[PDB]
Amino acid sequence: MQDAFTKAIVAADLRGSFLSEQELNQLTNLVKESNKRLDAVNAITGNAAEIISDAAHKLFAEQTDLIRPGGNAYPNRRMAACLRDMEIILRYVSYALLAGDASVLEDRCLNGLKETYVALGTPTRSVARAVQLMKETAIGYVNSPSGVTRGDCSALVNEAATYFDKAAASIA
Amino acid sequence: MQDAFTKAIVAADLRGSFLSEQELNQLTNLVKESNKRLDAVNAITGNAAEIISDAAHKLFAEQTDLIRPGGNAYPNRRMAACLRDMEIILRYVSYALLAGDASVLEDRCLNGLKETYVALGTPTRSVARAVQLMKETAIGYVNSPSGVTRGDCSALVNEAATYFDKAAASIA
Amino acid sequence: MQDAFTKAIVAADLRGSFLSEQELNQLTNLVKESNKRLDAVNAITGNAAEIISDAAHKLFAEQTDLIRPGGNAYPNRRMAACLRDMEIILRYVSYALLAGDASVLEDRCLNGLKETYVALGTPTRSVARAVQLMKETAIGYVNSPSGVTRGDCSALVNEAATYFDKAAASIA
Amino acid sequence: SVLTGDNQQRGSKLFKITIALSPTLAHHPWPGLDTHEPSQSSYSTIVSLERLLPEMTRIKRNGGRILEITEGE
Amino acid sequence: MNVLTTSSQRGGKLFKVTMTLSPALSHHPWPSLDTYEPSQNSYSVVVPLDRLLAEMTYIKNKGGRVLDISPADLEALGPPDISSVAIPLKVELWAKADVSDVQAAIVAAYKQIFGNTYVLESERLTSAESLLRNGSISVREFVRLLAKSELYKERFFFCTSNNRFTELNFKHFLGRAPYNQSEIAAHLDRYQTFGYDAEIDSYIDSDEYIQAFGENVVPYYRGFKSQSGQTVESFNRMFKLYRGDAGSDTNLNLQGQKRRVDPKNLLRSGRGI
Amino acid sequence: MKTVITEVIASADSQGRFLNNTELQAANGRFQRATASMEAARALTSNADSLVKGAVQEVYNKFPYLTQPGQMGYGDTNQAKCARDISHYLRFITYSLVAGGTGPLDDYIVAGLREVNRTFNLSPSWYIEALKHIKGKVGSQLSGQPLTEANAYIDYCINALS
Amino acid sequence: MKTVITEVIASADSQGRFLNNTELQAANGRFQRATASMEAARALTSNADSLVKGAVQEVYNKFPYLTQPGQMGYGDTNQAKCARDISHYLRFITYSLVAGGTGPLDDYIVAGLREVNRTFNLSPSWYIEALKHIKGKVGSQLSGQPLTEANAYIDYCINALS
Amino acid sequence: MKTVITEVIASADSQGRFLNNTELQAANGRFQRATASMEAARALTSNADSLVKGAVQEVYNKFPYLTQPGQMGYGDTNQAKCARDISHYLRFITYSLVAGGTGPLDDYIVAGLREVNRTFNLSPSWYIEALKHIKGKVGSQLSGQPLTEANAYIDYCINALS
Amino acid sequence: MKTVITEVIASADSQGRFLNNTELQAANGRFQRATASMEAARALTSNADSLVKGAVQEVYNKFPYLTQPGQMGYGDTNQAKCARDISHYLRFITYSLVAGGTGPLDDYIVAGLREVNRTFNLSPSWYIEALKHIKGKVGSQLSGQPLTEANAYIDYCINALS
Ligand SMILES: *[C@H](C)[C@H]1/C(=C/c2[nH]c(/C=C3N=C(/C=C4\NC(=O)C(CC)=C4C)C(C)=C\3CCC(=O)O)c(CCC(=O)O)c2C)NC(=O)[C@@H]1C
Ligand SMILES: *[C@H](C)[C@H]1/C(=C/c2[nH]c(/C=C3N=C(/C=C4\NC(=O)C(CC)=C4C)C(C)=C\3CCC(=O)O)c(CCC(=O)O)c2C)NC(=O)[C@@H]1C
Ligand SMILES: *[C@H](C)[C@H]1/C(=C/c2[nH]c(/C=C3N=C(/C=C4\NC(=O)C(CC)=C4C)C(C)=C\3CCC(=O)O)c(CCC(=O)O)c2C)NC(=O)[C@@H]1C
Ligand SMILES: *[C@H](C)[C@H]1/C(=C/c2[nH]c(/C=C3N=C(/C=C4\NC(=O)C(CC)=C4C)C(C)=C\3CCC(=O)O)c(CCC(=O)O)c2C)NC(=O)[C@@H]1C
Ligand SMILES: *[C@H](C)[C@H]1/C(=C/c2[nH]c(/C=C3N=C(/C=C4\NC(=O)C(CC)=C4C)C(C)=C\3CCC(=O)O)c(CCC(=O)O)c2C)NC(=O)[C@@H]1C
Ligand SMILES: *[C@H](C)[C@H]1/C(=C/c2[nH]c(/C=C3N=C(/C=C4\NC(=O)C(CC)=C4C)C(C)=C\3CCC(=O)O)c(CCC(=O)O)c2C)NC(=O)[C@@H]1C
Ligand SMILES: *[C@H](C)[C@H]1/C(=C/c2[nH]c(/C=C3N=C(/C=C4\NC(=O)C(CC)=C4C)C(C)=C\3CCC(=O)O)c(CCC(=O)O)c2C)NC(=O)[C@@H]1C
Ligand SMILES: *[C@H](C)[C@H]1/C(=C/c2[nH]c(/C=C3N=C(/C=C4\NC(=O)C(CC)=C4C)C(C)=C\3CCC(=O)O)c(CCC(=O)O)c2C)NC(=O)[C@@H]1C
Ligand SMILES: *[C@H](C)[C@H]1/C(=C/c2[nH]c(/C=C3N=C(/C=C4\NC(=O)C(CC)=C4C)C(C)=C\3CCC(=O)O)c(CCC(=O)O)c2C)NC(=O)[C@@H]1C
Ligand SMILES: *[C@H](C)[C@H]1/C(=C/c2[nH]c(/C=C3N=C(/C=C4\NC(=O)C(CC)=C4C)C(C)=C\3CCC(=O)O)c(CCC(=O)O)c2C)NC(=O)[C@@H]1C
Ligand SMILES: *[C@H](C)[C@H]1/C(=C/c2[nH]c(/C=C3N=C(/C=C4\NC(=O)C(CC)=C4C)C(C)=C\3CCC(=O)O)c(CCC(=O)O)c2C)NC(=O)[C@@H]1C
Ligand SMILES: *[C@H](C)[C@H]1/C(=C/c2[nH]c(/C=C3N=C(/C=C4\NC(=O)C(CC)=C4C)C(C)=C\3CCC(=O)O)c(CCC(=O)O)c2C)NC(=O)[C@@H]1C
Repeated sequence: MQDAFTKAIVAADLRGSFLSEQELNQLTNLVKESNKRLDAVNAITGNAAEIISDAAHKLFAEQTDLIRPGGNAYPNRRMAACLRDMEIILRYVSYALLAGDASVLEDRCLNGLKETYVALGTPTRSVARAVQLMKETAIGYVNSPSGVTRGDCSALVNEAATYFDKAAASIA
Repeated sequence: MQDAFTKAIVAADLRGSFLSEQELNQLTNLVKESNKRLDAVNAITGNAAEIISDAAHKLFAEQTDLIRPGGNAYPNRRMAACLRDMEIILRYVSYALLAGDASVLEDRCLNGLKETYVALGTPTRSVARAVQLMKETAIGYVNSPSGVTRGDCSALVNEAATYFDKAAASIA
Repeated sequence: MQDAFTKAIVAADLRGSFLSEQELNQLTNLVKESNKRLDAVNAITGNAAEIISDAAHKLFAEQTDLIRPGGNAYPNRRMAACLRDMEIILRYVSYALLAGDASVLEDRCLNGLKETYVALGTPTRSVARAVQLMKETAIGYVNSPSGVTRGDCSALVNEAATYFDKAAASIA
Repeated sequence: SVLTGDNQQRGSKLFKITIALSPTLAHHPWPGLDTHEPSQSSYSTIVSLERLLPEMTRIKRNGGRILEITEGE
Repeated sequence: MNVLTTSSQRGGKLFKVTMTLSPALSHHPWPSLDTYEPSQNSYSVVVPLDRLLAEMTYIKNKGGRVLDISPADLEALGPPDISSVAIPLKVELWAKADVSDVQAAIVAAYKQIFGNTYVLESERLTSAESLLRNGSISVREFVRLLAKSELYKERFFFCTSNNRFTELNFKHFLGRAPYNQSEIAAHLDRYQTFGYDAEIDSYIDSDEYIQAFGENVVPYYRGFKSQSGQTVESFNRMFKLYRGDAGSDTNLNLQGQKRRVDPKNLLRSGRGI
Repeated sequence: MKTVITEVIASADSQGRFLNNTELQAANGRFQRATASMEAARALTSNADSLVKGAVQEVYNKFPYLTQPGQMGYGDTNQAKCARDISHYLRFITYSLVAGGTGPLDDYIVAGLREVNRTFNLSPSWYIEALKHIKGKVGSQLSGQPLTEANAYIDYCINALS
Repeated sequence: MKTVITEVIASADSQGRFLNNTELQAANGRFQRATASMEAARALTSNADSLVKGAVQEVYNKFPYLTQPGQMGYGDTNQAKCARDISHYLRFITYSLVAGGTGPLDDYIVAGLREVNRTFNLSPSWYIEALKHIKGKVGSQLSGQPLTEANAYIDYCINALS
Repeated sequence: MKTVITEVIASADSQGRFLNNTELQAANGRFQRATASMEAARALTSNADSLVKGAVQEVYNKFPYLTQPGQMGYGDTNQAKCARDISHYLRFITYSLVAGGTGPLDDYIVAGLREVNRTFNLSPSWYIEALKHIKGKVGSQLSGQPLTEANAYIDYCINALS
Repeated sequence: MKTVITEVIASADSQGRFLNNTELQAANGRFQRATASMEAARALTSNADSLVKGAVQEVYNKFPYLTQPGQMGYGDTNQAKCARDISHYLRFITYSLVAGGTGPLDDYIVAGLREVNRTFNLSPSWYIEALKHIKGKVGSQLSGQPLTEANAYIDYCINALS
């Protein structure tokens, strides 16, 4: 697939050139943040189950019809699917976060997701909603850990957001 | 069409709710930057011709073959098209920048663009390149103007970038 | 599949008739040429490697950009493909030549080729060129062999050409 | 409309027709009952003999009637 | 069909191949002659770049033949937004129009009449522009001059077949897409006897024109919004005829002039005559 | 369709290799033989009709009861069909000789033979006799290799039928 | 493209599992290494040219006959090519250092190496010398881990070539 | 068993290639981390017992009714089991730290977790509390990376259980 | 081993069918040709040695530097080998002629050719010259079909080598 490093390379290749010193300095600094980056990911993975559980509860409190007969999250079978899906999306987001690149998430999951959902009759709107619900909860953890060295994670936090949002958008 | 304001509305509508106070504060802030926002746009429009002219020169210095018989920018007719296209993309980007939203750019301009380029045999890679070349030159002006009250435009500058990049990506 | 003989049969079948005496005489004479036909094929197969090698050299001397970073024949991996493809086309052409019929060539080989090339972004023009380059070299051998009984091969030579050309056209 | 030159590129004998205009013939792109323009109650268009029959028939079925026909030249 | 991932887990551009299946390629596990299943006469698989060569050869070596290949990125893309064509916009040329207003109608007329196709300065028609703006020509008459111009014949009519030129006309002169083969057939016949000029006239002359955008309104997209006497399929056709903004009708592209609306789709909406 | 030429191409193609000497040798074989094959075809084509009459006839002698009313051999329609059929077999045999492979036979006649015959209650036996009778007649008009060829193909059907 | 980071993602994805401690450990390894890797790249990038000249040259010393007329080393075009190629190899090696995996090398250089070389009659040997000569020079400008890294990648090609 | 070292070998092996720089980088990561990991294990191993008591206990506070007669928490046998189990979980967690991968956890604890629990009507919830309570205690005896590691693994189970 | 006869059997066998006329035609081809093939073999077999000397020699003329010390062509062992090898090529081309297929050539020589040559740094080029030189000589002792056959096979190797 692709990631921050690989990407820059590829660009450089088409110009036919060695990497610009400027460009190295992007990567150099990217490295420095690694440790932060990692912990961010770790936080998501660690709390995964919860993140979802939470988001779901909220999703269903809001859109009560999904769980009513005739809705899309009914019956059990469907409900299960819906949970599974949420998780997946999450997993991909995390992946991206580590890579430092949207690519993996979009190619593996998002590209074609909308249309699938459409054909099935799944309401894309609601899906998107769920993704956001997840986003907020997730950030919650990323941003409020214990026993990690205190410092500023904002930069990472925002990038995280973006990933979630690409998701939300393409699905929606 | 769509823009920052309208967008937030729409979201709010589907929830079925009045706008959240938090959400207003996004827009409230957005307003405050207006003046900056505007000047940014003004800078692009003012320099338009040049931006392109410049980018082109560089594009052709790099990929000599485009202008050689058998290349894609040859003969005149084609060259003309290629210039025209660059401009268009620019035009849209500007629009977006004012709106505070990618949409206009995506819907009018990017949508279908890749496929067109493919069918024609136009090398998408090069197109993307051109877009970037443009980006850099453009920022150049946005960021270094004359007679304007000095302050920080970064926020706007980055958003500008993103627009250019969405372009680059979807074309590529 | 099909070939000269089989073909004539099929035609006859739809009329519902035994083969016309006239029609036999087409095949009767076709047989007589066999020996010539064969040697033609033999010449191609014998020189295969070379034919290609040659054509390639010329192709790349002309279209320098193919082998430049950003071009279609770069990097190695791609180059390899491009060589492989040329060969294949050749292989088929030969097959046809023996069969005494385009079909095999059209159905196994040419069918879908253009579209592939398109999807990949491979420049169909150049492909076609290569095919011709091959053609000329190939004829070269067919027409100038060693140890063969001297006589007129034109008839075969032209048919050979046609095959190459169908190729060139459908790809292009 | 006075013809500045022969309008039609394809060439035959050309006739100037003046028509009373229904709202249907030239409805404005407006909400509510469409209104033909005030300024031109009577549109006047030059027409080749070949297209003269169609034009008239189409004018006829639409309310508007031919005020007067005059050879363009 | 929809593809769900653009790229394979191992890096690799997935391509979507479509083939006409053959009994050899897939067969039911029954006794008796081998049949493929009817609903998959046109089968579609998504293959990585690496397996593509071998997959295609196997298909061809059996009775299969490849209807088309297409990159999965292009496929598995949104159907075109209809935002700009849902409400067209609409341009009126008033009598006593300003210099600017005439300009804006001219541009709009080129855009609609020529498809997103670009018109160069040398291509543009001074003479017919000159007639508008001193009066003498209607918007409807200008439109008839464009569809008589060589520029128009070169693009839409001289490269493609009449069957495509027809729908291509239906789009330019009426927002609608064609509805029923009857329409395509009638135009083909009219063209044979009357010739190209009559055919063009018959759109502008027809009642849909004038009833909509009658005179002095540049034609705008009617399709994409429900019209009288318009089969539903027609609405889906419109999505084939109209791909996006910054999608065009181009003779310039590889195999430039093909038919967006497969002839079997027309026959669905109404077969007879 | 299976002929010598098609096969070697196929085999070459499968392995993904150029036609080398191996295959050409084979091809050559097909062409050399053709002269005999072709001759045989000219002979069958000419006497077609007469062969057909004789055959149809034979069948009836062999299976008298067929001509009785309420049977298959009875009433002209059926006789017409019976004629037609045998003629078709002959046409394919001539086609095969010329094509230089069983191909034509396989695809027209053989594939689906059984089920057709089952559903319409055509007894293979009949056809066979037809063929045999033919073979016997052909065994006069032809000689040497030409003959041999004719036989091969005629038989090939016998075997397929049985 | 194979880098440490891409791989663990890939592996995680295949199983359908979140990135757990296992993978992060691996990642940590990469990025820690990077500091050395990055250094090496800066060093090669700077001296590029000089390394290239020296290499090309070397090859000729090693294989005098190449420069004779009617050979491959002869006439400027070829020399230009020869330069180009060696520069390309170096560029991929620099890329790989930065990417932290063989990925870049594999996809550009290695895949299809053989057949290219066969069809154009490029003798691997040559390239190799180029590399070796390089390795020797690099063995001065660098030291410690930075060096070690540079070697690894340079070698990786030697092995692929041979 | 999945550890960093085993995986890179596996990946190398699948592609059919020697361990190149890519994999070693990864390995390196595992080894440098170990020092922290190892420390954590020594700490858990020592306080084992105390952690266990505390946990078991907790569970009962959290779910009083379990200790009532006719329930599962009731009667020593069950309490013994409950102890055993938590102790087993702890041992696997220590094992993982040392091995430097989830491997040990996956194979002993996780695989088949669900069905076991279903058939004997063990409520995941319980275990979870145990773990959480543990995590809290561990959050005193440890600090910095050692801590971080301990958490990761403990959690990994929480997630598997839930 | 691929000969005409083996192939048709193979094809027949795969489909699960008796050898019918189609295949025999092919076989016939092989046998008719043999007379020429056989002749060619007798001619090569006899002049073997002389051809070999001439070839080996040629190579050295073509690539003088080989005979210099520190090269491959240098020192008798290598020369002996070089001779041997070409003799192996010579004996196997003869085998093919007789067998009536490339078979013998393929598995004995062509298979694994590349990798052998790579690992021992034998340059295909050399062999090729050897062959070419041979081809030229053979182009005197033979004539007509016999010649043609000899060529086919000789070339087949050239192509495989290149
Ligand atoms: C949950 C938030 C919402 C919801 C989800 C939902 N999805 C399905 C069905 C499917 N879900 C997917 C999605 C994926 N499969 C994948 O492999 C991937 C990664 C590329 C995704 C994200 C698919 C394609 C299916 C079909 C396959 C399957 O069923 O396993 C359903 C069930 C509907 C049905 O008829 O199948 C549901 C309910 N819909 C909602 O109601 C929520 C708002
Ligand atoms: C950011 C979301 C929150 C945060 C992160 C943070 N982390 C560090 C420092 C380190 N983090 C790690 C973690 C890892 N390194 C690895 O190799 C792995 C996988 C095995 C992880 C999970 C490490 C080792 C460090 C170095 C020092 C340490 O003892 O942690 C910082 C400090 C800055 C830095 O990059 O060193 C920060 C800020 N802490 C917060 O408060 C954020 C909310
Ligand atoms: C940002 C890219 C660069 C920059 C811009 C900048 N502008 C202002 C302030 C103003 N600029 C305008 C400009 C307009 N307002 C309008 O209504 C229009 C269109 C009719 C324009 C072109 C105005 C009116 C203002 C306010 C008055 C003033 O100039 O003081 C600022 C100051 C921030 C602020 O307005 O609060 C800045 C920073 N200057 C830079 O340093 C950037 C390179
Ligand atoms: C060489 C003259 C030109 C060239 C060729 C080229 N082809 C590919 C890739 C492919 N080419 C094919 C070809 C075929 N598909 C078929 O069905 C047949 C006939 C049966 C052929 C010959 C295919 C399938 C591929 C895709 C899969 C593959 O691995 O080859 C490339 C590489 C494309 C890429 O981006 O990887 C190239 C370069 N292109 C040129 O530059 C030459 C002008
Ligand atoms: C045509 C491009 C050149 C040419 C051909 C030519 N060939 C012959 C005759 C023969 N060539 C062959 C070759 C084969 N027959 C086989 O069975 C096989 C496969 C193993 C081969 C390769 C044979 C056997 C003959 C017959 C005997 C002979 O060689 O003379 C002729 C003679 C005319 C004829 O039709 O017999 C000719 C003209 N000669 C040229 O001048 C062209 C350059
Ligand atoms: C017979 C009454 C008429 C007729 C039929 C006919 N069909 C074919 C070929 C096919 N027919 C089918 C049908 C099906 N396939 C299925 O699996 C099903 C049930 C699920 C059906 C009903 C198919 C798919 C084929 C094509 C492939 C195959 O062999 O299965 C033919 C032959 C067509 C050909 O040229 O190969 C015929 C003749 N046609 C007639 O003549 C009758 C009027
Ligand atoms: C006559 C030799 C055979 C024959 C012809 C036939 N065609 C139709 C109907 C149509 N033919 C076309 C085809 C075209 N589209 C184009 O653009 C062009 C010009 C390049 C052509 C030739 C079309 C569109 C139609 C539809 C109706 C029409 O008349 O235009 C029919 C009528 C049958 C029907 O409409 O279903 C016929 C008979 N078919 C035969 O039977 C003859 C062997
Ligand atoms: C220039 C950077 C590159 C390039 C471009 C190029 N484009 C065309 C042809 C077309 N380009 C477009 C573009 C658009 N249509 C739209 O409406 C929009 C947004 C609204 C865009 C950007 C279209 C419609 C066409 C087709 C019509 C036409 O005649 O232009 C060409 C010519 C293609 C041809 O073969 O004639 C070219 C060259 N190609 C390059 O060489 C550059 C890398
Ligand atoms: C002749 C020895 C006996 C005989 C035969 C007979 N045949 C039929 C009907 C059919 N025979 C065939 C045979 C073929 N049709 C083909 O397409 C081919 C391949 C070229 C063959 C060999 C078929 C298919 C039929 C079925 C329907 C048809 O109309 O042909 C009949 C009629 C039986 C019926 O119920 O239709 C008969 C009687 N007739 C005689 O006199 C002999 C006893
Ligand atoms: C230098 C030691 C010797 C030399 C080399 C030389 N190379 C070629 C031709 C090619 N070399 C390559 C190599 C690459 N091209 C790539 O894209 C890559 C991967 C990034 C590599 C490694 C290729 C592909 C070619 C083929 C055509 C081309 O020029 O690209 C030649 C020309 C030989 C010919 O006949 O084609 C030569 C001479 N030059 C010297 O002087 C040394 C002996
Ligand atoms: C403690 C929180 C609660 C409790 C536990 C309890 N467990 C069982 C029975 C089993 N517990 C396990 C657990 C494991 N054994 C293993 O080998 C592993 C993997 C290393 C685990 C996690 C198993 C497998 C059993 C079933 C077989 C057995 O008897 O060991 C029981 C008894 C249930 C029964 O039906 O007999 C109980 C009660 N007791 C408490 O006080 C808490 C409620
Ligand atoms: C002659 C052009 C050059 C030359 C030859 C030479 N060969 C070797 C080593 C080997 N030769 C072969 C070749 C074959 N052995 C086989 O089994 C077959 C197939 C039947 C062939 C074609 C083999 C396999 C070897 C490698 C192992 C061995 O010792 O047999 C050498 C020695 C090289 C070395 O030891 O590394 C040489 C020199 N000698 C010359 O003078 C020419 C340059």
